[PDB]
Amino acid sequence: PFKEVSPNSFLLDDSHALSQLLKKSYRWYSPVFSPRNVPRFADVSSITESPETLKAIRDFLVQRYRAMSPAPTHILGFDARGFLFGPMIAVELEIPFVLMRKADKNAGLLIRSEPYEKEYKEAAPEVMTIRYGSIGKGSRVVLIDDVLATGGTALSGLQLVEASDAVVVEMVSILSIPFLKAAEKIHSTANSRYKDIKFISLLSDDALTEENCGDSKNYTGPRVLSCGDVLAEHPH
Amino acid sequence: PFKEVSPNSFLLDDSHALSQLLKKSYRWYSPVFSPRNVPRFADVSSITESPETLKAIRDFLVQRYRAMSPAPTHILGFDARGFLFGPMIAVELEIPFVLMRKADKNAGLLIRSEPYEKEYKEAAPEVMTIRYGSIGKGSRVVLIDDVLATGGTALSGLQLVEASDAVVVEMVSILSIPFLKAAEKIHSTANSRYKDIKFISLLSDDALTEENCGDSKNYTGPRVLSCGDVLAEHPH
Ligand SMILES: Nc1ncnc2c1ncn2[C@@H]1O[C@H](COP(=O)(O)O)[C@@H](O)[C@H]1O
Ligand SMILES: Nc1ncnc2c1ncn2[C@@H]1O[C@H](COP(=O)(O)O)[C@@H](O)[C@H]1O
Ligand SMILES: [Mg+2]
Ligand SMILES: [Mg+2]
Repeated sequence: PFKEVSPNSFLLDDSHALSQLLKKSYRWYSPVFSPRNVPRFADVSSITESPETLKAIRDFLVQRYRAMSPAPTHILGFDARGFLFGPMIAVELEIPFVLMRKADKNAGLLIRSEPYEKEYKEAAPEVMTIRYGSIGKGSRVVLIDDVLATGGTALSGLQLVEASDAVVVEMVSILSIPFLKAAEKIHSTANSRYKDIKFISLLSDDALTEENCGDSKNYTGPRVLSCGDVLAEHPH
Repeated sequence: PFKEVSPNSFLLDDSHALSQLLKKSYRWYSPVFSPRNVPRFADVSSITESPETLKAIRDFLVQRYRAMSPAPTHILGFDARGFLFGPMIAVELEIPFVLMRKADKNAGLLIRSEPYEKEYKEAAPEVMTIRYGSIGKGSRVVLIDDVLATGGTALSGLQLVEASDAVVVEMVSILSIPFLKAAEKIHSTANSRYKDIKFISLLSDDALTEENCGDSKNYTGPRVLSCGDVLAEHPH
């Protein structure tokens, strides 16, 4: 079950089969082996390429929401890694899966989020959107993405569900980076207006060790190879 | 069943329940109501927000590959709309779901595609990637995305599977735009080297009429509204 690690922020107990499987399957990469500049980039492919792990996530979340009452009415996944988990849950629960994307990616009349100023060190916040009317008054929305880091995207989700006159069931993430204090910051910002927002995570990045490092050991070549160069490595 | 509309290009017969449902659920948008400059932008949300339609797609493709022999070993979905359909099929078939994305989005050692020169009128081609070793020698990969238009992305998929010493089972798309002749062009380019590549589509855009137009009738406001402006339209 989920244990409260901090106010309205829950983590699956590490004895659960799902937590074990995620700990076993997850692979992280350092800067020279990833597309982002963070110490450890958690690769979502290490999860989607794992049939046993993907099904365990689907089974668990589907059982969670089917047992939930009042039951959720919508699943809102974040572009693009949230798209990998949302649909398989929504197809089982038989409720709509809504897409949160930048305006230049979404169709129809849209509603845009209002991110906070970037607190130095750059890292400009993303303005996200959902189609106007995709989520109606009285809807109970489950927000989903792969990794909860600073919480900037989660906040965009909250604002959009709020603006739609709907309520957030909870923000769910496969992995959370508790060091960046997303739940805490979101829970106290703007005079605790989002204090009631529940955050659930299936695994903490603190559970990831060097054993989860996907970096190529003793490698000195480039990170990216063309098709032609790879084709030359084998008979064809 | 699938009917051959042209060499190695199949379309689901329009009497099938799935084809009917897609025809009923699909919504398209003109430029002032979409993020792209094409006459009719097929909104994938009109499908994902439709529980009945999403499940029908999942059921059909899952039954197709379970009855297939030799059975597929991998599903390669295109960033980001291919991510919406691939995982729910892969979780059922119990095979890995690999991600095709730009290098600045993928982790690990990557293999990049080699797109052709843009044939005037601009529209610069995208260099796509998959992690080196995500698909091995002897793999049988199903490529998937929502809309098959010019085929530039599909070709990136073919090149990557080819470079990995694996074979393409088929390129599957929810919707195809037969006017842009993707299957034809891919089938004859480079001395018909991709002539054997099968293309399957669940619906042709020719089946979409004005009844599928999602444009707001007699609307004159902006396409995008902020959260604050929408919040002001209702008591809170
Ligand atoms: N260490 C990380 N590994 C993988 N993805 C990350 C990492 N840190 C941030 N991201 C992601 O970037 C998105 C934005 O994070 P956030 O700062 O919580 O808005 C998240 O959904 C994750 O996909
Ligand atoms: N009319 C359209 N509606 C929606 N998406 C489109 C349309 N035309 C092209 N696209 C997309 O842009 C991607 C690239 O198309 P392609 O030209 O086939 O490489 C496709 O996967 C579709 O998602
Ligand atoms: Mg995100
Ligand atoms: Mg694409």
